Amino acid sequence: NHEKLEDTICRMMDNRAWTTRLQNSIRDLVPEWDHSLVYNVLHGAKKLEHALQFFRWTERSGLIRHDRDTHMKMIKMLGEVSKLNHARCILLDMPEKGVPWDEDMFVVLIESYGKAGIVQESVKIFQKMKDLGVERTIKSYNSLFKVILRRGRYMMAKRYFNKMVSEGVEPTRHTYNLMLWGFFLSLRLETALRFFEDMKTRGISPDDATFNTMINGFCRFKKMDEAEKLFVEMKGNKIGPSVVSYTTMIKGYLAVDRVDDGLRIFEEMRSSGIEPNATTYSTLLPGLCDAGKMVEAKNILKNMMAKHIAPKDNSIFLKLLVSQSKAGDMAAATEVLKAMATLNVPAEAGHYGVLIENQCKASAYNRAIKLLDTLIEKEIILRHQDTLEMEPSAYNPIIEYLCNNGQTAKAEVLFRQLMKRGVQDQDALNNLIRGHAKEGNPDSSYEILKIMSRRGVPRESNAYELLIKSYMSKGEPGDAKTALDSMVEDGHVPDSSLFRSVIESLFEDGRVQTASRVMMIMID
Amino acid sequence: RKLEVILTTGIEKLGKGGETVKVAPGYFRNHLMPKLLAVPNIDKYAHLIREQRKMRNYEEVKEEVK
Amino acid sequence: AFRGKEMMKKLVKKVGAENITPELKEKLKACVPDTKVVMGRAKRGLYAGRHIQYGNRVSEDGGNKSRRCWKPNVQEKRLFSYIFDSHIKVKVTTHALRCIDKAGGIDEYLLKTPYQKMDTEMGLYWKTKVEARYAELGQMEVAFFNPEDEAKLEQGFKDLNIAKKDARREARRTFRK
Amino acid sequence: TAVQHPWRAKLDKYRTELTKGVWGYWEMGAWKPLGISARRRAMLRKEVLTAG
Amino acid sequence: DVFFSAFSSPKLAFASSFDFPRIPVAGVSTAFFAPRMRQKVRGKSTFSLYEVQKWRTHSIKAGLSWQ
RNA sequence: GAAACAUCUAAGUAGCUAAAGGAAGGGAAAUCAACCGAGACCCCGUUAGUAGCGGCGAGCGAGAGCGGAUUUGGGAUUUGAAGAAAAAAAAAAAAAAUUUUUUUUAAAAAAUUUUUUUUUUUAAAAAAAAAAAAAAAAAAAAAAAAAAAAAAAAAAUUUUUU
RNA sequence: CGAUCCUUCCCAGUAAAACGCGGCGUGUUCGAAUUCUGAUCGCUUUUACGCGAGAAAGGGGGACCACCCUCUAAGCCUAAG
Ligand SMILES: [K+]
Ligand SMILES: [K+]
Ligand SMILES: [K+]
Ligand SMILES: [Mg+2]
Ligand SMILES: [Mg+2]
Ligand SMILES: [Mg+2]
Ligand SMILES: [Mg+2]
Ligand SMILES: [Mg+2]
Ligand SMILES: [Mg+2]
Ligand SMILES: [Mg+2]
Ligand SMILES: [Mg+2]
Ligand SMILES: [Mg+2]
Repeated sequence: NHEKLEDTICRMMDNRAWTTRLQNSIRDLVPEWDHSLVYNVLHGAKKLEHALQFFRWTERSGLIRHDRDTHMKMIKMLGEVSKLNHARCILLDMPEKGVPWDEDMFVVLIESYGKAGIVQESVKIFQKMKDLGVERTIKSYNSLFKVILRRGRYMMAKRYFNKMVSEGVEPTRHTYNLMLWGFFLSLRLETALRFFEDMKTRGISPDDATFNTMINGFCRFKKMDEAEKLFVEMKGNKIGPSVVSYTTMIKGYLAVDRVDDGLRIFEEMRSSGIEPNATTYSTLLPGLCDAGKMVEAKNILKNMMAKHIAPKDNSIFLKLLVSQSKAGDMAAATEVLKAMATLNVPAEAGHYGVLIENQCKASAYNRAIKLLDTLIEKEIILRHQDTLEMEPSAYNPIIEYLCNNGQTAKAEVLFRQLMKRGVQDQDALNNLIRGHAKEGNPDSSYEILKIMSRRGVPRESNAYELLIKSYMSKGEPGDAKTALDSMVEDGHVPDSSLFRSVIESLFEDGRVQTASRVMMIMID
Repeated sequence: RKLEVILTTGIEKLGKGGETVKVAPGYFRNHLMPKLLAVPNIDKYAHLIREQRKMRNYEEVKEEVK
Repeated sequence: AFRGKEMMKKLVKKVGAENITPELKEKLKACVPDTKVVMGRAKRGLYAGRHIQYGNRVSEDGGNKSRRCWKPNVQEKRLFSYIFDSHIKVKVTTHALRCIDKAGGIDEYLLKTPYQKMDTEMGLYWKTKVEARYAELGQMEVAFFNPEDEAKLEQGFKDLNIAKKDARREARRTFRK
Repeated sequence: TAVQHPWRAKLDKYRTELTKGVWGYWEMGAWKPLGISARRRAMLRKEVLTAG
Repeated sequence: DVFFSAFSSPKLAFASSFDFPRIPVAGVSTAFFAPRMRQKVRGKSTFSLYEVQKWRTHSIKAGLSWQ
């Protein structure tokens, strides 16, 4: 069985640095050099720098002389990664090596320059392609029109189509479609119809993408009944129904006002044949979440992972959450939370916070606690790559409820986790102080006040009163005097009723001198 | 201390050619190196000796075997 | 003391200060040796960083101290060079000779040792010359021949040798005549 | 607001590196020192810990 | 290039003064060889009697000085 | 000087010599501490005439820490890894107080402006064909540095450029 | 003009050791350490270079050994005081 040579040379390059003692091992491992071996190494290279290093070393070491297909392969990957000067400098060096120039190397260079938006240099190469002495017939003009109308050069593309049709060139459906898309994009209706009657006079029957061109042009001209007239015209012309055409029919319906009509054409989607494509499910959701219809959202959200499909943009998963929660159906949001964590997506703090905020606002407190615990046991807050953070309203009422009507411990655990990312809200701290005071552990209120003192959070006067009386109720007047000293050093004078309470509690416990030290500051 | 060298011909007590052997540094530096009877055991010269001996002894084996 | 700067001044004055960009100046600052060599004869040989040392000689019973020196083990030798096909007469320390043994010859030592470690302007010159000749050799190839061609070319060389000998003797006897 | 936390560039530069080891890690059967030196790592750690 | 210009003449080389090194041909010394520069395009195989060399057996020189 | 003197001191001082710069040098830990921690380099104060070295004589004499001045780090160096078997979900059934088990599974993103020529239409606003610029991303080199008028050249004194 | 990478560096005759001095450096000898398609075990694949697991390198901390702590040498540049 054993191992091939392309994969082991790629494991050389992937694991070790490119040194001369690695090159010696590669040279002694290769038993006979051929372009088949070079091509199988070059395709299977894990990184472009490994590929470029191998292609340079094999031609500079005298082991082989490279051919047209290897040169084409190098330019294709260098231009897909957009190492523009790299590919240009390789391309210019070929007639000295002896292999001829072909237009195949030039057209991928056109596409490579235009992918980065340096399309003026693509046109510059195109004008000198005939100067250099290579045939410039069909596919070169096709790629030039593909790249200049992506930037939107309709007034140029007219002139270069004139220079196309002047030099004995017969344009076809690909040319006409690639120019009609750009002319519809650049808002040129008369130019689109002129170049449609041009392909009428040339005499070639339009196809599915050609009829897609006019309907997406009418979608971007916001005329949808006319697009429906075109959509029955394509049925009356006997061409097969395309899933892309149905997708842009849904898009043109939901572009302005008709949001129920997307479901109405999904009822006819059975006739086309291929219902579950990604783009329909990607675009259909935000229109109906903008409208506010829910039963036609939850069923297709059930059908999302029924055939394992994902949207193009994933913020619709948040927009449907906020729309469905504001609609009011709570029991099916537990399908959304498990739709998040099962496709590929890690769940986020804001995603859990919206649902905890709804269960908190509508009398579902134990369910809010359940979502709270599965949020905090999964350490979602402390994740660096997650972007959406927990809203202030996702913890501001639930800290109040937890401290006032029950346990304070997991409330302080959640909020101490929130300090470690972004929160220093005083409201939850004050509520944690009162909750820890009235639970029966005033040491926690005192330490949270120490946290406030070191973090610089502004400290109130009424917070220390509950701490003092909590110390009072459990029989620790020395701790009460310590808290009183901290209150005075913070800068709040208490009232003589509290002074009279603490002085008598200190005196009756035999602590005369602490009471006298209270007397000193009340004299002062 | 001893050195590694690669024989280019047949030396009577050292061995046959194409073989790495261990010699004294004063032997190699003053006798075998200027007379091209041995080369240092580094990678460039080992590769050179191996390939040139392969090309010539291909003819030699083609003559001797048949 | 500031040997790198005094060598860089001479190199700049040789090559022209306009010729060098600031990045090339920054790169050239890290190739010129900045070592401590004071003795005159170490600038004319391959010493591999050995120098003289001056210290104390201490008596056994009295402990009396008087000045003395330790000198490097300098020997004058001829080392064989592969690309020059001939010997080079040098004054090497045995430390440098042992480093040459580890590297695989004087040429391989000059190729392997970087510019800062050459310690000497003549060391820079010799490393440059050996590198230029090896780059010249790096673009050549030899072609070998079949034994029938061996025999044919041997016979041709015999014919040309005997014809040249005959013509030379004839020319000598006619010039005598 | 970029000078509020100017250590975050170093933190997310060395975040993948900092998990491997304190001073270095084993890679392909040989020890390899860490990308960030120990004194600078301690500076970055102090800058992280001073804000909670 | 800087070190070549700094140590070059005041105002290819594998001939005249030193000629072809013996090392190149070390795996097999008694074999007639033709040195030639490597060309980017494939070269010709025509070899005259003047372009073929063999160190006889006489050679299995002078000596430079370091300073 | 050691009340003589030889290890020691005077002292790496005086002197001689070489090279570089307006400063030079040193510099971001294979550094200190002690199970707690500090955080590059140089200069000033204290520790302290203390620890240590020494015919343990005469004498020589720290480091760390702490208080000041300046306050600075940068580079290699970061990486997206460009889109039969296990894990997980949709529908049906059963049970417990949500949980457990089985059964079937090119385009629908690609954004712009000026000038010249000829037209339609009510100077407004749009039809066609021609030239370009939304490249200084990176650096060097060159010419020319803002309104109006006088002079030189070219073209037909006048106009344009300088 | 043209999206700008195409190499001073291959890096151990180094760290340490013996003898002689000394401003922790130096003269004469000598001389290491973990990978150079990483390896080993286990698993399916049923006949992988996939998946998991274990141990693997040096310097210093007043001879030396063990444990622990701390740092990553064998030429990168750098303002002010
Ligand atoms: K006296
Ligand atoms: K006396
Ligand atoms: K400096
Ligand atoms: Mg005296
Ligand atoms: Mg002294
Ligand atoms: Mg002096
Ligand atoms: Mg000066
Ligand atoms: Mg300075
Ligand atoms: Mg620690
Ligand atoms: Mg300080
Ligand atoms: Mg120790
Ligand atoms: Mg100790």
